[PDB]
Amino acid sequence: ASLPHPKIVKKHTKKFKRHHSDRYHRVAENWRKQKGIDSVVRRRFRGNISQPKIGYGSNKKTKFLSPSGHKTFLVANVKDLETLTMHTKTYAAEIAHNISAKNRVVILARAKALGIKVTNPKGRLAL
Amino acid sequence: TAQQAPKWYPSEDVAAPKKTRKAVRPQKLRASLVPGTVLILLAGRFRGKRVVYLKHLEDNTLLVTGPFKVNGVPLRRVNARYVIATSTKVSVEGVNVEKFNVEYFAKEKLTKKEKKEANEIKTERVEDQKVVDKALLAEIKKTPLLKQYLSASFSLKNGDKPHLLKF
Amino acid sequence: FNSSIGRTAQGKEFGVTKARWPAKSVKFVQGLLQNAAANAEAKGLDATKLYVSHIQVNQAPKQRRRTYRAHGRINKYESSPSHIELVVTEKEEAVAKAAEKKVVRLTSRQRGRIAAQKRIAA
Amino acid sequence: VAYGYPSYSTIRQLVYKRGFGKINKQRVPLSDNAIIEANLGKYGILSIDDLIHEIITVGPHFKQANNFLWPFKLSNPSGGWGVPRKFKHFIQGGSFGNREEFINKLVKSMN
Amino acid sequence: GIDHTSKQHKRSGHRTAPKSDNVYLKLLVKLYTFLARRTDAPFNKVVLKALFLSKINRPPVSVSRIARALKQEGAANKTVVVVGTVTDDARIFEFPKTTVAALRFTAGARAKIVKAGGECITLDQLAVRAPKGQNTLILRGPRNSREAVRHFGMGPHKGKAPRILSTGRKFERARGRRRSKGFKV
RNA sequence: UUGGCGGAAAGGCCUUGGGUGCUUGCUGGCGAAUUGCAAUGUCAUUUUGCGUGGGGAUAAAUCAUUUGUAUACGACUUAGA
RNA sequence: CCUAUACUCUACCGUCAGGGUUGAUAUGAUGCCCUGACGAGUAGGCAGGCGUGGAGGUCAGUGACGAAGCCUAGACCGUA
RNA sequence: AAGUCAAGGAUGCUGGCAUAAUGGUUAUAUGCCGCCCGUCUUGAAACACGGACCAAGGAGUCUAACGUCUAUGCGAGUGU
RNA sequence: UAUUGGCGAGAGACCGAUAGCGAACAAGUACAGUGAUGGAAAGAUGAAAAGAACUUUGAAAAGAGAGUGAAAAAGUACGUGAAAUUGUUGAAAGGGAAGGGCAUUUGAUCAGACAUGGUGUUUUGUAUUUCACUGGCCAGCAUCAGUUUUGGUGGCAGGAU
Ligand SMILES: [Mg+2]
Ligand SMILES: [Mg+2]
Ligand SMILES: [Mg+2]
Ligand SMILES: [Mg+2]
Ligand SMILES: [Mg+2]
Ligand SMILES: [Mg+2]
Ligand SMILES: [Mg+2]
Ligand SMILES: [Mg+2]
Ligand SMILES: [Mg+2]
Ligand SMILES: [Mg+2]
Ligand SMILES: [Mg+2]
Ligand SMILES: [Mg+2]
Ligand SMILES: [Mg+2]
Ligand SMILES: [Mg+2]
Ligand SMILES: [Mg+2]
Ligand SMILES: [Mg+2]
Ligand SMILES: [Mg+2]
Ligand SMILES: [Mg+2]
Ligand SMILES: [Mg+2]
Ligand SMILES: [Mg+2]
Ligand SMILES: [Mg+2]
Ligand SMILES: [Mg+2]
Ligand SMILES: [Mg+2]
Ligand SMILES: [Mg+2]
Ligand SMILES: [Mg+2]
Ligand SMILES: [Mg+2]
Ligand SMILES: [Mg+2]
Ligand SMILES: [Mg+2]
Ligand SMILES: [Mg+2]
Ligand SMILES: [Mg+2]
Ligand SMILES: [Mg+2]
Ligand SMILES: [Mg+2]
Repeated sequence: ASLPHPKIVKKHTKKFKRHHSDRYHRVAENWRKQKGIDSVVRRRFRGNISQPKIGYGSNKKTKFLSPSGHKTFLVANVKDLETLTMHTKTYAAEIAHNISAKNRVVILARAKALGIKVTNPKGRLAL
Repeated sequence: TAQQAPKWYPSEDVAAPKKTRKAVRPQKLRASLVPGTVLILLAGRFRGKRVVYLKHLEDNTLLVTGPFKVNGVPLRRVNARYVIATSTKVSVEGVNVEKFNVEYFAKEKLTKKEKKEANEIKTERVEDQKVVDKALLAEIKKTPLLKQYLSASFSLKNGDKPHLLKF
Repeated sequence: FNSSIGRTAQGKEFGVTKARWPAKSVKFVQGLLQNAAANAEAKGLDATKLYVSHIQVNQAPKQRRRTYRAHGRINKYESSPSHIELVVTEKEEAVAKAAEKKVVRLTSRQRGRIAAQKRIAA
Repeated sequence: VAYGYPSYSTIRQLVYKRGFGKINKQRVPLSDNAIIEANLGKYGILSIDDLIHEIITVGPHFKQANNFLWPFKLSNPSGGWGVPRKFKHFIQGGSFGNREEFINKLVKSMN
Repeated sequence: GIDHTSKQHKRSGHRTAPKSDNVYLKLLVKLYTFLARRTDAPFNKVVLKALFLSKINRPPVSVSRIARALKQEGAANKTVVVVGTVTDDARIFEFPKTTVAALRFTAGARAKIVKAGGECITLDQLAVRAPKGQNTLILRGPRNSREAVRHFGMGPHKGKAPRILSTGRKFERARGRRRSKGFKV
């Protein structure tokens, strides 16, 4: 049901991790640039980790798109849901994490009435 | 609200493609594929079998037969890219092959619900095969050993270099 | 936890060279074993099919004292106590059978090959 | 540099395959005589072969034609440089200097 | 690689899209960039670049300066254009009947101009009266009359106003300023 | 199945006799299709387990005790129906 | 004959420069679009953004039908 | 001539599957590469110094007086 | 007019238990020093103790049950309960380190799209419907475009024609 789009290609699907996040526990794997003077990562020696740069930027025609082909949009209620009434082929609803189940059923009912795609239609449901 | 809004939404009307400029000229077959040539089937269910070539069909396929009495290859269509044109030539004047075309070979496509859990032939197709092969075998009987040649399969032996082999 | 302990012959039973006789630990563990057997016979268990299925030890909070060292220094002298727990279970029979249905996906060529073999054989 | 005396054939192949003009400081592919008669129509030059003529027969407006021509971005030669080691003189078995008429083969390989 | 003969990716150094966030100035520059794009007149481009200018590059233009500019021959009936503000001047006593287009007018300047029979014009009314600058006369105020340019290029034998807070005797009028105390600059 | 030969890591080579199957040495008859225009289109051998039904045989070692030709402890050397 | 992050061609990302585009209907003129070139980087400078505590406004926002927090070789977006 | 075209960027026909099959993630294996970070230094993997590990805290701030620049208000005045 | 003391008040774009006064608690306390002096750490069960009666193993502590409670994944070592580090279970690898990057195999694990409007009523609930297709992944062939590589062959021109 998505809009036609080019083939989504990611120039670097692997996550950029901070140097020595595997070595030390205090060093998290969120990316920080090595500002050291002897750093092989900063000097870009062969066989070391790659650094994020603008050449890895995604195509603007396929940026922010899910593999389904839409852009996700966080919703908390049906009034936020109804903004996507005319844009079902470009946007996909995403029910926020702090929505109760008795409201999630209402959002899901309105979304299946309006033809809007929900990308988490399994939150807090019972069976 | 959780997310605010986009200030402008992308329009949903899909654009039209440009008027392309790719005409479809007919296929130019290679010089060794003349009607009546013995080909060697390189792939498929009947791989390694020698079959006579009859007619260049519409969708760039070659209409062949075994004959079916000889090696069990029925009237069939193959791809010209997956055969080897052996220089052994038989003359196929005397057959009315103009009956067959792409709609003669129809699969009668299967629905998705019909899944083969565990597990027929056209009388027209078997009689057409019987019509063509009885005219083909009269020409096959002229030169010696051609029937046995078509019945035997082709295979590469130890020391056979296909870049030096002549067919 | 066996570095620089002595060698012995009684490890030959276990293919090891280092073994000991921790009497205090054996006392505590066999007391807990007696308690678990009592709980099992109170539950009404078979008491002859009982094998110790789970047993784990982890570290309790330390109990600290002081040591007096040369040149007027203080060091720690701490016991490392234990939380011990164990579960003895009845030895049951064979577990189960009848694995999954193993749904098969075959191409048209594979189906034709199977049909051709079924025709060519009896 | 390696330089020499170009022939009409290699000049024509250069201008036809890699032909780029400088049009308000932009590198514009030629691909049509309208561009050339718009930018060099003052001094009689109308077409790409007229430009080639002004180039090879060194005319009064060779400076304007050659400055309109963007510098040709050639590739490495397709059959190699012919020598094991480039940076000697062409006389000494290298590649630089004046390979007076052998520049045509090198440019046709590099083009 | 390239042997670069210039600095790569350098900005033009010229201000576009003024640093102010005044929405009326944004409407004015929208109108005049349309006019500069299509009216093929240099006046629109001139006032478009002048709309970008900062405050020190937009000095006020006095009505005495306007009268002096109108006293040129053949300019008695032109439309004065001041990209900026117009301040008045009590140093004049008579004022002609001209029309003045400007961003701002001080109260005294507007009163003087409308008392002399003329009129004060905004730049959009100027645009609908003269889209290509018909019979216009652009005026610029003096830029090098600020107090900051006195101290620009300070050095020996420049005569260039040392940066000082207190003035008078004994505030830098000594050794380095007269020959009786050492040397003279 | 008879008779040999082979010890370098032989574990294989040769041979007698009969049985049984095939033979494209030659001439015939029938069959193949639909895997749909290709999809390795699956054919090998390596180990283990579990069943049947047919043979075959019904032990030691260690700990503990002991010895002192041995020994830091292990180990080693001995003994004990 | 082999192959460098070098040269050629193409795509994509960003930057810079030059341009086009207020016409009606529908949104965003800092918007959209076209063209060309360029992209190493310590000290350092500048710009655009991400995140945290609190304050004004707004979403008549979420929430005991479970907020915040914490765990999760489960998923998605972004070069980050 | 109608029109056609390889003329300012790929269309046509056909098959299989429609599922973890392609793909993503993760662990392992294999080929090649990969010295430990931060720092002072002409020069650090250094037989130069700090660092056993982990949580939390942790370092260009505020003020008086000013320079340039920018924005705003008024303007021979301005500053309640 | 001043007022970091005292008494009494009202407030805050302040801090929120390693912060804020040293001190949110029996804090200038415990404690150290001959002494002058120095000087901490330490908040939170639950709405309500309803703080586990009673049975059984144990010498006992306690455990196992039972029970209270909305919840003992709240048991006076008590809100939430991270990391370092540790135990058990499961999975994987391991010939003088381990860890990492590019690429893929193998194993494990996982998201997405597969309806679509549609001639059509072969229809039941008589207007729901009866529906053949739809669109996604992986490929093959033909004719082209751009870039490039490797061949075969033809016609010419020059030299001491
Ligand atoms: Mg880490
Ligand atoms: Mg360095
Ligand atoms: Mg040791
Ligand atoms: Mg010792
Ligand atoms: Mg002592
Ligand atoms: Mg002492
Ligand atoms: Mg080559
Ligand atoms: Mg070389
Ligand atoms: Mg470059
Ligand atoms: Mg621009
Ligand atoms: Mg704060
Ligand atoms: Mg929650
Ligand atoms: Mg984890
Ligand atoms: Mg996978
Ligand atoms: Mg895969
Ligand atoms: Mg994998
Ligand atoms: Mg790994
Ligand atoms: Mg190496
Ligand atoms: Mg030194
Ligand atoms: Mg050294
Ligand atoms: Mg030092
Ligand atoms: Mg140290
Ligand atoms: Mg911190
Ligand atoms: Mg405190
Ligand atoms: Mg304190
Ligand atoms: Mg609870
Ligand atoms: Mg709790
Ligand atoms: Mg707790
Ligand atoms: Mg842990
Ligand atoms: Mg081509
Ligand atoms: Mg070619
Ligand atoms: Mg000749």
